[PDB]
Formats: sequence, C-alpha cells, structure tokens
Amino acid sequence: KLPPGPTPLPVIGNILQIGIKDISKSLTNLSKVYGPVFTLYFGLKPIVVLHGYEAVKEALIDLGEEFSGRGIFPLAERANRGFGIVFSNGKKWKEIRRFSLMTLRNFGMGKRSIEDRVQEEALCLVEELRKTKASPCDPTFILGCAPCNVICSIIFHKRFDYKDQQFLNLMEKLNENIKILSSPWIQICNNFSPIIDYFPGTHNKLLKNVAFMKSYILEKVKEHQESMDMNNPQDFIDCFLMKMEKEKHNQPSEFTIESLENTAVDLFGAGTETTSTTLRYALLLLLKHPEVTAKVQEEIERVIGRNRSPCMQDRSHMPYTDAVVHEVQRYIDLLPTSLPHAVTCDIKFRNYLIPKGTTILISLTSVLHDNKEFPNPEMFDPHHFLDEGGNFKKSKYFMPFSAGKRICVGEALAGMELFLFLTSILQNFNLKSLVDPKNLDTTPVVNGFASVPPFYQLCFIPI
Ligand code: HEM
Ligand SMILES: CCCCc1nc(Cl)c(CO)n1Cc1ccc(-c2ccccc2-c2nn[nH]n2)cc1
Ligand SMILES: CCCCc1nc(Cl)c(CO)n1Cc1ccc(-c2ccccc2-c2nn[nH]n2)cc1
Ligand SMILES: OC[C@H]1O[C@](O)(CO)[C@@H](O)[C@@H]1O
Ligand SMILES: [K+]
Repeated sequence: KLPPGPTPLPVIGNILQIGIKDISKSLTNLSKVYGPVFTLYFGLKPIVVLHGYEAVKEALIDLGEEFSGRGIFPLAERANRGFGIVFSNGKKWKEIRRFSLMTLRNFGMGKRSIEDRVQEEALCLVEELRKTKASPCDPTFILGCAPCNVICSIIFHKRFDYKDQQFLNLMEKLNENIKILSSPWIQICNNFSPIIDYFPGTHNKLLKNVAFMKSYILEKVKEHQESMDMNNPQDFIDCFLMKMEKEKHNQPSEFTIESLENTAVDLFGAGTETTSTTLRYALLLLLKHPEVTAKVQEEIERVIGRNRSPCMQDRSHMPYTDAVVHEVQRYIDLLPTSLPHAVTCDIKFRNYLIPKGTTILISLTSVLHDNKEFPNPEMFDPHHFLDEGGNFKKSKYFMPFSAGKRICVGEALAGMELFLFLTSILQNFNLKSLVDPKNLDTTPVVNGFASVPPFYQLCFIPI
C-alpha cells in the first residue's frame, strides 16, 4: 500500500483540497489528520509527503540513496532544466554533482580561494553601500549583485564591476527568469497539463534568456581554451575542461561543453536569488530587532575591529553572530518544501511500499519550525541557536539547505557569503528604518512554494 491520504476525486485527485496559496500550511494541516507520512494525488500522480523531523531524517538521511532522485514535472522539459545538477538524475547527476562539490571546495580551484573571492565581493558591496550616501534605499538590487558576482568569479575567474553592461544583462535575465519561475501559473497550474503547454510564450522567453546566458558562457569557454594552463586551473570552467580532457578516452561522457553550459546556468540559478533574498531578509530582521544588531556589532568590534576584513576564521569566535545568521535562515524558511524528490527504486518505507519514481515532497518548514526544538518557532529569536552560557548550540533540525544526498551544493559557499557580507555591512554601517521599527512587518509573504520578505527601505549610516 501507499501511505494513506485524503481520498482523491476522479481526474483532479486532491488538487481542489490543497491551498495552492500556502502549500506548506496545507501540508501541515493534512499532517494533523493523516500523520507524518501521507499521499496526495496531483491529478493521478501520487505524491508522498514527509512531515516532521523523524520522517524526513529517516528518508533523506537513513535511506538516502533511495530518496536521492529529483521529482520531474512537465516544467522540467518545458524550460529545459534536466541537464545540469539541480534537475538531473542517475549517472549524469552523480557525476556532475561529485565534480561540482570537488571544484567548489574552498581551494578546489587553484590558489585563489573561494573565501578570497567572497572577501573581495564584500569590499565592493560595502563601497556601493557608501555611494548611497545614507539616503533611503531599497537594498534589493545591491544585495542581489554581490552573490551574482561571486558566481561570476567562481565560473569565469574574475568578478565584474557593478556597472559593466555585460553583468547588468546577465543579472537582468536571471531576475526575469526567476520572477517568471516564481509564478504559480508556471510552477503549479501549467504542470496540471501533462502534455499541452498552456504558456508557450512564457517558456519561449525563459529559453531565450537562458540562451543569452549560455552564449555568453560559450564566449568565455573559448577564451579559456586559448589560455589554458593545465597546471593552473583558476575557475570552474578550467576545472571542467580539465575533466573533459581526462575523459576523452571514455565517450560518451557526462562532461561535454553542453553539460558545462547547463551546469553553469544551474549555479547562477541556484546561487543568486536564495542568497540575495536571505541577505535582504536578514537586514529587515536586523532593522526590526536593533538590540540584535548591536550584539553582533559588539562581537564584530571585539573580535575583528576596523583594520581588516572579516574572515571565516572569525566565525568560531562569534557565536552570537553565528546564531543570528542561523536564525535568519530558520525563521524565513525560503524553500518550505525544498525541491521535490523521487525514490530511485521500489522501497518499503515504514509499513508502506512506495514504488520507484514516486514523487516525494519534503516539508522543511516542519523541521525548521519544530515547536519543541525551537520553542516559539514563529518568532525570530537568536537564542534558538544559543545555550544558557551564550555559546553556539547546533541543531540537527537546521535544514534550510535540505539534507542527505541532495543537500544544497552551495551550503558552505552560502555560509561564507552570509557571514562575510553581514559582518562586513555591520562593521561599516548602522541601519536606520524610514518607518517606525514597531511598524515594520517581518512576516513572510508566501505565494506557492516560495517565501519572500515584504518591501522595505532603509539607510546605511556610516560608522
Ligand atoms: C541561502 C542560500 C541557499 C539556500 C537556502 C539553498 C537551498 C537549497 C535547497 C533547499 C536545495 C534543494 C535540495 C534538495 O533537493 O533537497 C538546493 C539545491 C541546490 N543548491 Fe542551493 N541554496 C542556497 C544557495 C546556493 C548557492 C550559493 C549555490 C551555489 C553553488 C547553490 C547551489 C545549489 C545546487 C546546485 C543545488 C542542487 C543540488 C542537487 O539537486 O543535487 N545553492 N539549495
Ligand atoms: C509566443 C512566443 C513569443 C515568446 C516571447 N519571447 C519574449 Cl522575449 C516575449 C516577451 O513577452 N515573448 C512573448 C510572451 C507573450 C505572453 C507571455 C505571458 C505573460 C503573462 C501571462 C501569460 C503569458 C502567456 N505565455 N504564453 N501565452 N500566454 C509571456 C511572453
Ligand atoms: C538566465 C538563466 C536563469 C536561470 C534559469 N532560467 C531557467 Cl528557465 C533555468 C532552468 O533550470 N534556470 C536555471 C535554474 C536552476 C535552478 C533554479 C533553482 C535552484 C535551487 C532552488 C529553486 C530553483 C528554482 N526553480 N524554479 N525557480 N527557482 C532556478 C533557475
Ligand atoms: O502520471 C499521471 C499524470 O497525470 C497528471 O497529473 C495530469 O494531472 C500528470 O501531472 C501526471 O504525469
Ligand atoms: K502568446
């Protein structure tokens, strides 16, 4: 048997029960009726939902290889998304992921470290924030540039100047695509149609934007082929090309110029928006909780001071800051259902039998907002990651990057970006709201499978 669920209607399954508006809350409501493991029907396609820590851990961690598949919907083929890391499966995924992890280690791309790349972006970020000259400002665009340029640095070896038109084009395309991809028409409703694409225009626009990106990446690969130093790979492209020229006696290979372009599009896609949104949300929460900000600044001033950049090494001496970043991620819950999984083979889970390829939906909300691990889980409070002594308290329930075999490839990178960008900002600025802090609402705007902060402005007042 599959896990029990609400009985589907004919030809529409469970669609009309589920509140598309806030899918996570519906899943949670269902869990109160059917328990931690239950089945929903998306017009005949069964979806098993895992809710709560135990179920999620059992599946993602203890039965990891079996739950390592990526769930497929029509959108995957309509936006040509299954050829990188994020939406790939089997051998293509294993190989590209493995390689990408090796390449993305702090020193996996020559002498220049990933941390160096992030540190340079943090100085640039601070500078743009000075240029606002302490006036009101929607930080959206500035905070989005920093992570985008980090990926640029990782892939092409060199960051762009924030005004370089080639950068502004990449960024604009990416924004467009992500905003389109956020629409419930594109994420949900159009997947109800298994064969006919009811938004052919939209997908065309998506693909055109991709092609622009892929074509820019091709220009660079060429440049990288004409300046290849086999002993000194400096970026993700070099590393990929060396992997190719190491596989030439083994075709057909998962490593080709085409998988390089698709993998890089994945890294831009995965690596920008979520980090950007997390940073923006962090500043909103810091505005609203100025005591919190002050405690971070106390750590900064005491451990780091003013005569130098904040580096990772600092993080182990700054538990309060570490707790603040962790708590931002836990509270805001940007991917409440992760990305969909799928079982790779027939598998007995608990006392249910789940057939190979069945889509699994993991509720990360249920873990991050566990009300016993994180009492008052609905409140932002850095103490959720602090012991009674004021030290950092780890949580097995801290899964904003998901868990198991499909855990975010950028976990460590996003971790550096968040810590270095936040510390560098509060090293150099205080934060002043336009409106009254008591009047700001930090509660998240959900629209489908995606959380987002509300709109706000602030002033970056130099110290
Ligand atoms: C705070 C920022 C980020 C968050 C919260 C985040 C979170 C996630 C989550 C939840 C997943 C899905 C895991 C799953 O399928 O179960 C994921 C996948 C991924 N993330 Fe991130 N991510 C972030 C930043 C980044 C960055 C900076 C990169 C850049 C390398 C990146 C690369 C990826 C990739 C490649 C995947 C696909 C992994 C796979 O399916 O095998 N992410 N991320
Ligand atoms: C039809 C093939 C042309 C594809 C295309 N490439 C780009 Cl670039 C544009 C800019 O709008 N477009 C057109 C486009 C037209 C309508 C939409 C759209 C916007 C809101 C709601 C539904 C649609 C839609 N897409 N397809 N049909 N209707 C999106 C892109
Ligand atoms: C100009 C190119 C912009 C990026 C982009 N446009 C499209 Cl279309 C693709 C499809 O993969 N992509 C790549 C992409 C890959 C993964 C994601 C992603 C990664 C982690 C978590 C959620 C997402 C997601 N899926 N849909 N929207 N955002 C977003 C975009
Ligand atoms: O597999 C059964 C098929 O039925 C559909 O739900 C149609 O709603 C598709 O999403 C799925 O592919
Ligand atoms: K049209």
